[PDB]
Amino acid sequence: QDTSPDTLVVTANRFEQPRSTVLAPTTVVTRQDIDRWQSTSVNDVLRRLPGVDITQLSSIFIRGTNASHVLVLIDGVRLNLAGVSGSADLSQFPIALVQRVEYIRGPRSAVYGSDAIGGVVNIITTRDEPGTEISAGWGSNSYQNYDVSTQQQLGDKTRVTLLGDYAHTHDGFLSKTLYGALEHNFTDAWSGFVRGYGYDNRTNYDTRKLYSQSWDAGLRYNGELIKSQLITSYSHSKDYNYDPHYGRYDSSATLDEMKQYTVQWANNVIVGHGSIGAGVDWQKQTTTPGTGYVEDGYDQRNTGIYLTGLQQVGDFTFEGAARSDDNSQFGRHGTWQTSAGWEFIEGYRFIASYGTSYKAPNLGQLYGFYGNPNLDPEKSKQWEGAFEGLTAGVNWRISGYRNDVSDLIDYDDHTLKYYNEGKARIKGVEATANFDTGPLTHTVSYDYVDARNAITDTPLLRRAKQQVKYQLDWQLYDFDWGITYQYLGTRYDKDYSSYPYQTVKMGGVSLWDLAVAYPVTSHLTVRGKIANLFDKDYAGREYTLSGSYTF
Repeated sequence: QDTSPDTLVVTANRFEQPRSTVLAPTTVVTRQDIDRWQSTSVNDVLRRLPGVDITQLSSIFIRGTNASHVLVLIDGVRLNLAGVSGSADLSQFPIALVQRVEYIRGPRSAVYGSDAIGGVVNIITTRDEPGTEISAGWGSNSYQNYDVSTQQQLGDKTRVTLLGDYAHTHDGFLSKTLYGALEHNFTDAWSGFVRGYGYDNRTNYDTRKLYSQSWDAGLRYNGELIKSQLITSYSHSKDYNYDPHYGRYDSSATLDEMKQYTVQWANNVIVGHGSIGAGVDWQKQTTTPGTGYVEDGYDQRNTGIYLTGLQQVGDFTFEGAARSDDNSQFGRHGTWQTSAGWEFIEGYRFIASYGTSYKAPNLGQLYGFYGNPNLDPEKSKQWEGAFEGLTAGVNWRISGYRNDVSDLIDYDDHTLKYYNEGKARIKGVEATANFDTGPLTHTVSYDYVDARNAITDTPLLRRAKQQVKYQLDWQLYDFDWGITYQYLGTRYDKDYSSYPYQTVKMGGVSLWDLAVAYPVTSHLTVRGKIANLFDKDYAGREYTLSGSYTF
């Protein structure tokens, strides 16, 4: 992954800044990473990153809360995950479109609003890579993938990107995506873009057909000091779930049509040794069940306004954000965060962070099959302290955090319902490092996640307490190898066979993957992967084989 302190991210305050000036822990994944890892799903990308505990249908915890506490953006715009299945729908999003992922841990409601409690994951779909690639893959369980994309300059000012992708995984999960983007520089300072994409996913679990489209248009001003962006988005999905013996109209079939509209205006200016920024946005999500008549459905709206600042004063860096949100269902809620870094000697820094964040129950949690119209907003207070250094070629960081959540919402697989866990306290350690030894590059992370009910002190269920992630990359005789190791430690779950239901500890699981790639020609790269090398049943050993031809 991209581990340079100099790499630019946009996800911390919406505008470009070096990762080294973001005081919260950041991970950047590039399309190169994705391509080398040969990931076939967004989960395969996420599973690799600090704090993320994914077991595959998938149970995901990030820093001790379920994935709904991490806000997912596509190109800076909230991905509608307010459907019946909540954040589980992240797995419907096509890997073909992830060109980069910026992942910043820790609260960021003070910039983005509801849901950014554990972190923010921004799946960026655009990349500067002109030309044409044809890709395809085959693998275990009749896996088939075919992909064409091209990115062409249509004059000095205009760039069009087009992509189509067919993916079929066992009839299992079929997923067809199209994507087009227009990027235009009216002048050197003014730019605009229009991007549209969609996918039709068919899943046999009990048949699901999801048709989704998302359109975004934006204007950007990039001045010497002042930067502004105005973005409007619209996303629409129709989601059919039915028994194929009876079809989509059967009385027990469901159709949920969802829409999300966003208008967002963000500004930033370079001032002193840093920047300040502010922005306002309005967002609305709607859902309508079987009928198509919006009177039959529900909607939630939100208007927020936020302030951000970054300043370097001598060896100190101060960073803050504050936001106030007006939610049509939950009213007004403010959040704020601040961090201070002290580079006490060059290359080494201590960082202390504090922030509040919240999550307002969304349409699915309130009115969907699994929900409850009486859910309260979840509110979080987080403290984190970090030590990072560069030592003898080793880029490292370790932090401790604590997250006190009021009215944390967990989901109970047994009752099939969200429920309010009450007050939860998560205490955690994150360590990361990367370093090279000769031809080997090592990317390592460790997490300890101690999530408890703060009142009774009882561990929260289904969370791995430890996560070890190790990636090993090297190139030898033009073969590029990547070994991935993951350990997800011991978890607690309920044994429902006998009443009273006992809490039982589940074992940790180790999984290994081996990937290799060879540039057959300067245009043709051939890739293979063995996932779950040791065939661990705990979803066993799977192979994949693919090629790309760049024009």
